[PDB]
Amino acid sequence: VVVVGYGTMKKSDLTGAVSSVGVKDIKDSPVANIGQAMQGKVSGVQIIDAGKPGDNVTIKIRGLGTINNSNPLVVIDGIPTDLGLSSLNMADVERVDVLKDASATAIYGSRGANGVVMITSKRGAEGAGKVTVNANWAIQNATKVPDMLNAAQYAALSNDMLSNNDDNTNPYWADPSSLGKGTNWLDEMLRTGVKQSYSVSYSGGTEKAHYYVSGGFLDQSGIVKSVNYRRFNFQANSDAQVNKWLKFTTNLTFSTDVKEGGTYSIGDAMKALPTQPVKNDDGSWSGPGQEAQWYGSIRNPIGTLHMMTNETKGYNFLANITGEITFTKWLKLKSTFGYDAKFWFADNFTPAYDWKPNPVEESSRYKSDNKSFTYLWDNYFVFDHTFAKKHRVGVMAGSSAQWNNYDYLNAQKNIFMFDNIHEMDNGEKMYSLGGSQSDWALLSLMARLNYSYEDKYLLTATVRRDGSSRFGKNNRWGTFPSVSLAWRVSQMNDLKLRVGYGVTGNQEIGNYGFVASYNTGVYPFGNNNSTALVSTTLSNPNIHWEEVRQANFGVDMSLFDSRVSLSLDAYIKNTNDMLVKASIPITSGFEDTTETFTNAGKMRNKGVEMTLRTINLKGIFSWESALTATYNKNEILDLNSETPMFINQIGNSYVTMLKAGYPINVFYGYVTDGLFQNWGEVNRHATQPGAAPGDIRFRDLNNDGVINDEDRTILGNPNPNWFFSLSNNLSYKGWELSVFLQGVAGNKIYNANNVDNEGMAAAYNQTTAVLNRWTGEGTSYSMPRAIWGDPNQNCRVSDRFVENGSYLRLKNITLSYTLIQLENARISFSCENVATITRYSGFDPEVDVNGIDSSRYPISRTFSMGLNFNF
Amino acid sequence: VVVVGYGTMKKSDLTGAVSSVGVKDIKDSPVANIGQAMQGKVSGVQIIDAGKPGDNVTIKIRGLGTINNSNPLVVIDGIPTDLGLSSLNMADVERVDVLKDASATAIYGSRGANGVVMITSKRGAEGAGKVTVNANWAIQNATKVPDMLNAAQYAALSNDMLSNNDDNTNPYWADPSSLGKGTNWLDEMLRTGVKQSYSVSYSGGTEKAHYYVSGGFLDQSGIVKSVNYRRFNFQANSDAQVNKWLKFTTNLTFSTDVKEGGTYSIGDAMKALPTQPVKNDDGSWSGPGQEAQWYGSIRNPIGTLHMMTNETKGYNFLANITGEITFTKWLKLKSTFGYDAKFWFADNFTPAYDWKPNPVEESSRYKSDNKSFTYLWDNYFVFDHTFAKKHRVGVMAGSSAQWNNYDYLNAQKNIFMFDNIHEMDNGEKMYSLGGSQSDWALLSLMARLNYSYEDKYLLTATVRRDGSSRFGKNNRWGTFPSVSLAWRVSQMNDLKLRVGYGVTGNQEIGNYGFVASYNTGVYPFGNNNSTALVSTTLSNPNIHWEEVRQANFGVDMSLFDSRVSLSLDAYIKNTNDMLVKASIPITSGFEDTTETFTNAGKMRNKGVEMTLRTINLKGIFSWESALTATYNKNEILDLNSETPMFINQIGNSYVTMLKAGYPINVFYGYVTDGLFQNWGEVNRHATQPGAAPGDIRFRDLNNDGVINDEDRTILGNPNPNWFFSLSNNLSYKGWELSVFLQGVAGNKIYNANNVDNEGMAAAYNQTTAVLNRWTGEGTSYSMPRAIWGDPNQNCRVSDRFVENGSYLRLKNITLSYTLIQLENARISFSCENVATITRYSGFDPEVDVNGIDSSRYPISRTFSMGLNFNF
Repeated sequence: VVVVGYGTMKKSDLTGAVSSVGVKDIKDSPVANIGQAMQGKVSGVQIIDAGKPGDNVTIKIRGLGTINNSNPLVVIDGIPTDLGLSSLNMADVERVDVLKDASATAIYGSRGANGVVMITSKRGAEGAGKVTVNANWAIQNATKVPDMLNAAQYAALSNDMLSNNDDNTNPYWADPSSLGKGTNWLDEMLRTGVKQSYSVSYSGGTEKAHYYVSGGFLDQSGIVKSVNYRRFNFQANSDAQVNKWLKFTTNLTFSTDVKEGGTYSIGDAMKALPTQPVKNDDGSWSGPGQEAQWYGSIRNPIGTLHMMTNETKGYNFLANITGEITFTKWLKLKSTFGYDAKFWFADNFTPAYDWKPNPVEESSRYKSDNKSFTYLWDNYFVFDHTFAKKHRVGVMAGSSAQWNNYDYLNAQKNIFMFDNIHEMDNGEKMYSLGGSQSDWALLSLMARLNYSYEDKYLLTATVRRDGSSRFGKNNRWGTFPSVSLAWRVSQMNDLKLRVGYGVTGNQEIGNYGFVASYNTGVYPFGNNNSTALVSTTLSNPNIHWEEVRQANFGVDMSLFDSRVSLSLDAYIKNTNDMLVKASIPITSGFEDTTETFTNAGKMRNKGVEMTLRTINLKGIFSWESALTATYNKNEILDLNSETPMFINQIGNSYVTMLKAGYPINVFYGYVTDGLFQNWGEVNRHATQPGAAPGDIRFRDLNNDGVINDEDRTILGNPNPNWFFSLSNNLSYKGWELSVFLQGVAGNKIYNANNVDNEGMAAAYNQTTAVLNRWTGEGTSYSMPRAIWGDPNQNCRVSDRFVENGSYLRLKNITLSYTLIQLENARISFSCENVATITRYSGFDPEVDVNGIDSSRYPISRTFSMGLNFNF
Repeated sequence: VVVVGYGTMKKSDLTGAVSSVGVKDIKDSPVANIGQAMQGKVSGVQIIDAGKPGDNVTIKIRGLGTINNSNPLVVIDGIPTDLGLSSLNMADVERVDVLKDASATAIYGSRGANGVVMITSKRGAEGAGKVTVNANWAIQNATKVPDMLNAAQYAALSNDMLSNNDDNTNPYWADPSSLGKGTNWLDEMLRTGVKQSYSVSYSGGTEKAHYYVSGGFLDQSGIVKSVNYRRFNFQANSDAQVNKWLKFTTNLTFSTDVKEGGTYSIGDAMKALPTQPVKNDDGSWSGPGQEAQWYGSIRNPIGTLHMMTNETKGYNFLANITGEITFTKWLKLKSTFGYDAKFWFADNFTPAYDWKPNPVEESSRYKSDNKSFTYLWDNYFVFDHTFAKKHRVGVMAGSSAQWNNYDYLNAQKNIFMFDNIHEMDNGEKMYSLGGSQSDWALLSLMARLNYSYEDKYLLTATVRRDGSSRFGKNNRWGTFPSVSLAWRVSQMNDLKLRVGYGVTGNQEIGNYGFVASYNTGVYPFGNNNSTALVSTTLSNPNIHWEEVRQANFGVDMSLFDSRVSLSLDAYIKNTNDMLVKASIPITSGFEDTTETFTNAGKMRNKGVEMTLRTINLKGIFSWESALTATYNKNEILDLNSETPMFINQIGNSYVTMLKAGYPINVFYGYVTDGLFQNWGEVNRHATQPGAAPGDIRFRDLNNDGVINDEDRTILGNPNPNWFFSLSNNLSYKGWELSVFLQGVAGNKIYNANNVDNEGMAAAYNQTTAVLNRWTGEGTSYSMPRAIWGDPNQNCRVSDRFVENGSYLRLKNITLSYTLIQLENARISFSCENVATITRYSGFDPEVDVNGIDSSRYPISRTFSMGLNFNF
């Protein structure tokens, strides 16, 4: 069975698009959190990894919905919470269910617009008690590392750059070959990480009672020099039947985590000169020389990493108590109470040290505290009866309530005298101090009806009325109806058609968005000053949710004597009342620069999803496979404006651009043609400031003869079009082998790291791609010359830094064998990210949503061995 | 059965002094916390109430042991914690056991020197499930309120005082009778409190599993105008038998509390003049006039109470997981892990207001955070076998470990502009900021042996080795052996004799007591200054625990066909290695003013305890009774000094005094003889500065003719000698009546409130006892005259302010009757502190340990009605 919110339903009776992940999938994954364990295992959901331990992945369902927060809703044991997925132990997760179509997400009303993720924990089973012990060890190494120049090559490049600009060169760098090799910062900054995990739990069952107690421990070290992560978990579940008409359920969760790490930056490491030794002759940390144009101004990364310490602690508590009263055979009442408390603490300390480029003469300590409490209370009725042995009617109706509180505080001191003893009482000079508070509330009413007719025609209807404090006084309440249909053709072995339609909403618009902002002012009287309030950012009492309408069609098929399955889904999603920039009339007394928003935007998404599974080979050898494909298309309809929006500034210009009729986050820049070879080509070409031979030539889109801002166009679409995956499973006498494939094609990636690593206009270490630069006529046709300051602006926004993002990756290969009194015993060996096929030149093709790569944490490759016991 | 630590034992097999409180006692108590519910119910334990909601009572076992922290040790479900008793729900407490003699407290070693309190929670029972619902409502009112003068009487007193000192009087107070009555501050400051409590729980049982889930809510309002207290509780217990040789136990506890209250003071209320109206004609708060000698300088208490707000929140988490492995039939292994986390938060805010005596022109906010985490891990073996069907041997041995961490932080800001919006971001001026950290650890080894011989001779031996980080490097480890004997004469129906002897220790000496303190200094060089450290309070690497030796004798009897019981206990307790002030030689480079301590003090305590129970009447009427008596004597042997120690300064002099050969905290002051009647008596009496007719005459202890400091002696002993109580219970056809008596006699109380309320030397409101003062020759013989400034120092430390502390109180009278499908239903009516018989003149005879009363929270009288359901 599957969970669809406020109840359970069979898979065969589902009238919407519901996808589930079983225990058999998440059983030997070497990943830490559950988020990385379901990447590519489900259709219609895109998951992007992060890499840093303790972080969470990014989940997007059926493409981007708005230009605002579009993250889905996470529900844990019926409690909608904001807890991160990295804080949940994977060893005690039963199954994960994802709701995509509006026919199933309408039950949540004002929150189920971007999809709902359901997580269910394990429970005890009837019979004798069981004890399960698990362990795992792993090592991690970086996948791909860019190649940088050595001391001699950098010296030659610097000499060429300074000679081309008619500037004095380094007196002792006239013989680059004598310098040698130098120091590699990337090799010293990276190491091999070690990950170990342990878990133990026991469970039992009885016809009237059940119990389950778990607990685990995890320790992980990052691939960089100083990052650590620890996590402790504990969970207890219970279920008792007090009498015939009473029943109780209890779920408790507790977890802690500790995060460490120094001050580091990948960009600074990639820009550190290879001619500088790590340490001086006396052991002190080195630094750049006095001449900025010869040594740069990059502070030593290793010193900052090994001298600065950052720490963070967190504590999380989750509770859930559920009751149930049985009045008659066909009537039940259910009550549920939820609790959730979180705490955060931060601690930073920067010792005072005389750094060569910029010394630090003031040691400081930073601390911060955080709290948050969330409550829930749900009450609803359950009805189920059969009429004339054919008609089945199921009606559920009730209410819900939820509110939250938040607070924080931070401070800082200085001096501290001795570095070893740096408690808060040691310092004397206070630096900063502040805090605030926020809260919100929500109320709702729900009603759902289910109908069946001879197992040949199913009809479901749902209506929900929601009211939140985030909305204005004029749009406090709203209604989100829904309806779906499903019938079977059989009553080619089976066939089923599903049609649905519903309306949902999104309320992630922040808090206190209907209140203007005032700044304190004074008005001089004859001899006294009186404080006055000046209004700014006028109130908007018409702010409400964002409307989303969706239509879905589904087909279910079974072929070859119920051996293979097929699933086809086509959806059209429309977004209305999107928040966009508003227009402020001059007669209103305010200026247009005020940041006021209104519900006027629109967006449209559509695509097709596919799923196919085959189980062909049987007998001694068992072979299974699963093919998943997904297509999506994005389009922006209106933005309530006549001018495009420019965001995501890189360098001194904006990269992305938003315009009606085009996909989101599309690039916008110049187009490169070639390289100048002589003055004759420059003279007869269109005018261009700072033109010289060996520079990049830009095309003239408009026939005006002048290269200017108007010569820009769309470069590429960061949103991919095709998502695909493939899995295989073999089994023969205990031995089993699993191979998983995953890849994404149809997107472009903007490499922002190459802006400074290929510009050759500053004292930054370059990559190996600058060796074949333009040093004369006919020497090269793609790589320009080296010049200090870049008068021609060869590093501007153009198609030079745009690369294909399509890739195919071998995700996981796992081989395990099944073996004092014991019941079960298995040993597993697995690997992650064994190989990758792509044309991208960088750390990893996996980038963020808008396709911009700028000093991201590298993705590692993991080799692990497992172990599993069972008493 | 009873719990004695790391196991259980039958009551009949106990070889030491162990007392227990059953469920039948704590079943209808209207008190909030468990501490107030066991006052006088147990012999050898003294409990003093507090009165303020959310506070904890003071517990002392068999008299004071040291001049330092002598509070006992609290153990909850085998976890030694510092959690207050007010944070525990009384509805789910099974029984409370107290260990007194050293023969039973030696198992805890370095912590069981002042007694151990054991608290056990309820657990599920085999059979069908049960549901229990409880409710209670109550009201509270002050018991006794002192009587103060009115406007006319105060005006007359002020006129007399100013005329006797030859000073100008109030021009418009020449006719006191025209003033009227005035305002009573005590009547306005006090109200009637309301207390309500609810609880609900369910439990079940199975031959292999058990469970128990509880939860409650409590709200209480104090008798003063603005004090509130709320508490939420939740607890879940489980016990499962996975297989034949495995077993697990789990206990979880969670609780929160919120405390409020303004700025108030009983002393200021009792000193406010009755001629000042509460508010002015325009509604603003009133205040004292410009003339200090006519109106005083007492700020308005009502305004401070209603304008200043203080808030405090707390969160507590307690966990306990226990395992057990059975190797053979006569061998078992047990493991236990304990967790404990606490959080505190504070919030204060004082609005700026122009108070008449001292205006406040700066509004400030104060915040504070607290954390504390404690861990435990115990592992020990259990052996039990029978030899030759007669000899029974039980051996237990193992280890233990425990450590703790602590941290805190606080800050403050000012201005805040608007009072309504006072978030931390509003303020601009930082005021203060600080924090610190502390920790400790402990390790131990344990071993206990039990022997039996034909149920006629029992021998028990126990040895424990402890090591803590609080001790010096020279006394890291120690040993605490023990031994006891017991045999039965029968093998007058039964007879049993118990003899025991053991050595325990106390380690409540603080943290980092072996580390000297340094202060930063500078030393001027030729042109620069270098920081230097100056040593102070030299290190003491010889600091260790405090040794206590105790011998106990016990007799158990049964008379009249096992109808009545009797218990006699005699104990002698000696204290060694007590921490006292040390002597610093001049050659050591330090002064005598340094606060250094060493183990040199001694103390001795002894007494007799009695217990008697009768169940005489049977049949339709059931009558039961219990008589408890206790005698104790205290004595101080040595203090490693030749001069008495003076502490507890009141006014401008010290009251208490410590000296060898005398009890602790004994008073020390002058002795009053009478009142001067004429100048002839003054002239022929011993010299006395500021002598005048109508003043108090002090006796001359030494025949020197001069009244000076040497004319002081011991006034009284605050430590009582006799503790007694009596209880009765009736039952007839559901109806039951219970009457409980309790009283303490043999102690003196020093009334520090009368120092300012009877001195008549300042602008303070006086009590009604000043009406019959000395206004002429022969007018009075006890009450002196009224004079401004008190030249004779009539309010000095003497026997004038010493009153008898003996009292007898009617504690509780409870009447309850035993009555839709239901199983049980009862309605209960109860009262608390119905009447009190005493000669003390004050709020209540219940005072602190040293017998000093100074502006304490009044003790209220409670009337309550109960209700109990059972499904």
